[PDB]
Amino acid sequence: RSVEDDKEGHLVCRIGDWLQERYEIVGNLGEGTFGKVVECLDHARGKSQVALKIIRNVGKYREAARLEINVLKKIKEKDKENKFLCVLMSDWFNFHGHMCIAFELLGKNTFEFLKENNFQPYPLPHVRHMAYQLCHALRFLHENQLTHTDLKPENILFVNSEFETLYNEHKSCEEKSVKNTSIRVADFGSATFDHEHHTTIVATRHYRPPEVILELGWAQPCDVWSIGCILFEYYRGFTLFQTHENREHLVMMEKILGPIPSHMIHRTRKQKYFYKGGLVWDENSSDGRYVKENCKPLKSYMLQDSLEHVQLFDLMRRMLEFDPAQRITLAEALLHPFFAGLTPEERSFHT
Ligand SMILES: O=C1N=C(Nc2ccccc2)N=C1Cc1ccc2c(c1)OCO2
Repeated sequence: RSVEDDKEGHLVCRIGDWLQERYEIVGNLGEGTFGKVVECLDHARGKSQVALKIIRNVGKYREAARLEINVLKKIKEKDKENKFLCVLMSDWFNFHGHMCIAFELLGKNTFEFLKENNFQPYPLPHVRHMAYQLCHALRFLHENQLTHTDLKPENILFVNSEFETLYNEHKSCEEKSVKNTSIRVADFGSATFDHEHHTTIVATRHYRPPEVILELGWAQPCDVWSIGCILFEYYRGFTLFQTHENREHLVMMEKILGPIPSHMIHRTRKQKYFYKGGLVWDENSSDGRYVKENCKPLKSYMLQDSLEHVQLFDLMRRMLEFDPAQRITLAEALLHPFFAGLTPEERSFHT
């Protein structure tokens, strides 16, 4: 009957509340800028578990959620079998101006698992299987003229995030290892079809490619850049580009990956970042000092020198190509030698 929302537009709601007259809230799953996610029991479909994304009562976010519902439904029509690992939408509705999307309940997202593991990195076999799945899911989207644009660890969910705790003797610390590394891709609120208007700036800043910063236009290679940043973060446990400002971000890119190719510099209208073909920046700023203290060349972040590690870094570097026309495609990444080390079960998604 009566319903309340806060000045930020979120729905005020506690455990035990019902929505429509079928979803009963039984836990909190997290909250973004979009709204909240809550675990609900579906009293219309067997008292079964759904995750319920409750969107803020704000124009911008309602709109993004209508867009997301159109993507999700188009995806489930293109993939009736669920073979391409996108979260499965079971229902949607409008609850007093809050768009609500019901999803099949999954475990922790890959960021939260990492955070609860004190940011100890995923083991390489896990990184490999997660990479394979992301590549598979996104390659599917890509070939259906879709680009996600907001890939990041929080938008990647474990199907089941149950773990075992081992004791690591090198690190003199306990360590959690997820029992099943099957994942799903979430959050299509920013997903853009080839034929739709492309906003100048997309992606969360840390996962944002240089073509976006340099306003060179973007398309599917944007997601491949994001994936490379994500694999790094899974493998080291910290963010590759821990940045909050464009100039600083470009400096990190150069320091981690080498010079921005001169042809992208010629093409950009953001010439304020350059002078005589070189990036311009204040080395004495807190931003400058931070990047000089902390950003080193990609290869130096490698933890082990064995082949499987060498190959991950070859893959990552091909995903972090500056030029989006030369950046590896996901179709091509799926053929990369790094993936030879998957088990047959992993390769066939029987996990
Ligand atoms: O589309 C989304 N965007 C999400 N963002 C998010 C959700 C919780 C914390 C931080 C970010 N979550 C979903 C969907 C989702 C779908 C199934 C789930 C779930 C979340 O939590 C566990 O089950």
